[PDB]
Amino acid sequence: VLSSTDKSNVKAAWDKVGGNVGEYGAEALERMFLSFPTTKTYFPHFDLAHGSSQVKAHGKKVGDALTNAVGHIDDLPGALSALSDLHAYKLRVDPVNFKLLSHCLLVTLASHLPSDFTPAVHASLDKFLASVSTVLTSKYR
Amino acid sequence: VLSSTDKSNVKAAWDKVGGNVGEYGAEALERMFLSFPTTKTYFPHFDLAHGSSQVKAHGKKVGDALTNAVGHIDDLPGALSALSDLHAYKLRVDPVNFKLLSHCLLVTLASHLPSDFTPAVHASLDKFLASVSTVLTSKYR
Amino acid sequence: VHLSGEEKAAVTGLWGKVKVDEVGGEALGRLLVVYPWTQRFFDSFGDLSSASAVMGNPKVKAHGKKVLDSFSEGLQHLDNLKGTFAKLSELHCDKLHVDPENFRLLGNVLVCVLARHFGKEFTPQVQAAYQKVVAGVANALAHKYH
Amino acid sequence: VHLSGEEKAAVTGLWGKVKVDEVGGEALGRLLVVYPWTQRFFDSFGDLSSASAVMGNPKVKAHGKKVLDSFSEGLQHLDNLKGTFAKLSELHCDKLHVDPENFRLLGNVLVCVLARHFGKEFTPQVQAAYQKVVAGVANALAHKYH
Ligand code: HEM
Ligand code: HEM
Ligand code: HEM
Ligand code: HEM
Repeated sequence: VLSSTDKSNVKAAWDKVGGNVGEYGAEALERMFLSFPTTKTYFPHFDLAHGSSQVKAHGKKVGDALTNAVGHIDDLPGALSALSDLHAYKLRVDPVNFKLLSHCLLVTLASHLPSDFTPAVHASLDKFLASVSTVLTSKYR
Repeated sequence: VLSSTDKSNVKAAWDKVGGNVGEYGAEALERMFLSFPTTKTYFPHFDLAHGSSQVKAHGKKVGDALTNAVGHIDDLPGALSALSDLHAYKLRVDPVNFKLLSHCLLVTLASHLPSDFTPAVHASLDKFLASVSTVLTSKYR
Repeated sequence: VHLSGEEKAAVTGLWGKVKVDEVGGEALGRLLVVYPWTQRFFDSFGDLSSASAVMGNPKVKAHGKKVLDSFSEGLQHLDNLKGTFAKLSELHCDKLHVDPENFRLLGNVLVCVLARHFGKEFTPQVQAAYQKVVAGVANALAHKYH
Repeated sequence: VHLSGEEKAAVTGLWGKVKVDEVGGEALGRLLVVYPWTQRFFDSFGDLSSASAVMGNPKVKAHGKKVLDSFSEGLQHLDNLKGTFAKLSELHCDKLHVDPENFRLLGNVLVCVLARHFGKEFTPQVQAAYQKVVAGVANALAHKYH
């Protein structure tokens, strides 16, 4: 489903992200909360103002999880087993929301990396995020 | 993504299908063509009347492909590589149509096997068909 | 969209035979098992942690009946569905925050339940007429979101 | 839905700076590469077999411009989008057989293209206003399907 070529493309994009994975994670969240106000209802316990400490910390966690997925891209169900337990069994997140966050991550990468975000790389990244999204909304204990 | 429990459920349903896989394949197609007339546009070369020989033959092919998937349920991308080549590269089928056929297969199984089509088995079958659908609409040469 | 005279006759014939206290509860239950994230909207109903728990829950069964009654009113006003469902559309959008994709899923689960109950009588022709009805209701419930 | 006075101002400001001969073609091309089944609707346009082929095709670029012009007319009639797009809705349904889910995908690809062109200027606030516009257009194009 992800091809050898898809894997090479994803790893290439992530190389260019460099040390900035945490910043991009936080920006993607902020874009989601403002454009799509209904997503705020999953975080009633957060301060959701621009530049809040809680959104910065959470952005770093989301980013670091995606880096581990890239490093274990041959077996995503094996690598993400614990995170699936959380999003599927405990939080019960509607799949529509994963589409909104994935879109906002693409908008963020497009904004910061205009020369690396080619149509072919855009295609491989959309697939990778869709695969991650499916793992996180599936129950497989 | 499919659990050990999901695999057992799918194999149980398929046991009960017995020697009738070809009949159920043809009925699912007929339901799709009548309820959703736009799907007919992928088969302009077929006679699409009820009980046509062309729909009977094709129903048997679709059914037999699903039996092979069940027998190789541990590695679906490996088992279905050739069929993905066809549906993704050559036919270019819109994913919405896979949702319509999968729904019509569920309606068919519900009609014929009311005592085996439990909510838990319905859930595992919907997942299996979604996974097959994703493989068939993905490009991975 | 307009139902033909024949499509209207098939809908009316099958609906008069429906188990009013049963079909709605089975449809809502299967929604919660097959599409497990939908459980989050019904947290006040109790234990929904396994297939057996969902299908045995009394509050799920009772609400399913209310949903069926709403479909029944829709069947009497097929050329004015927007006016009929205007109040309920406002509720599901403004108060409950239900994404409209879920209205389509519930319609199709209802169709699977009618199939399981009626067997050979749920012909391709009867199914076709019911797909027009469940699409019309889904669109009417979504109209005040826009 | 209604755009606020501020949302309307942000939309008008960015749109006056758009490369009219460029943005529409890039949006249609990315639709065909990212969501490869959409290639089937444009078979008469030529070779679409790889990313490089799609992005180099002259007929894809020219049609993308016509799509952008239609968005531009929509921006001048935001409180009457249904009347404005009534004819085009009939065409995409009755003649072209395009499933409405694809209208949403094209809107979001357009947003990704505006991001790539404008960088830091495409703030969360500017993005939010454009999401209301692309949703309104998608709904108006779908309205004659029902
Ligand atoms: C790319 C997809 C996603 C990834 C990789 C991801 C990753 C994570 C991670 C790493 C955590 C923290 C786990 C820990 O406690 O160590 C978390 C928590 C959480 N996630 Fe996600 N997530 C994703 C999508 C979503 C979406 C779409 C939503 C809902 C709109 C969501 C809602 C939440 C919530 C409410 C928490 C708990 C926050 C807290 O209080 O710590 N997630 N996620
Ligand atoms: C469960 C999902 C599906 C399975 C398992 C499946 C399986 C198959 C098989 C086994 C063949 C014949 C391959 C051969 O030549 O040996 C085939 C052909 C074909 N399929 Fe599918 N299919 C699925 C979904 C769909 C859908 C949703 C559509 C479009 C609405 C579609 C359209 C076609 C067409 C147009 C052909 C060529 C028919 C011919 O002339 O032989 N398929 N499929
Ligand atoms: C087939 C389309 C639907 C119809 C006809 C329908 C109908 C109704 C009706 C008549 C009520 C009671 C209204 C009142 O108390 O004033 C209601 C409430 C409710 N609906 Fe729906 N509904 C539909 C779809 C959905 C879906 C798909 C969901 C969630 C995934 C949902 C979630 C709810 C919730 C959470 C309530 C309030 C329940 C409570 O706490 O009492 N509805 N609906
Ligand atoms: C953003 C929403 C869209 C707008 C505003 C739009 C606008 C237009 C316009 C103005 C035309 C020319 C009309 C004429 O010749 O009379 C057209 C044609 C066409 N559209 Fe769209 N469109 C949209 C979405 C889509 C999508 C998503 C698809 C397919 C996936 C599509 C497929 C087509 C096709 C195949 C034609 C005919 C092209 C030809 O052969 O000349 N449209 N559209």
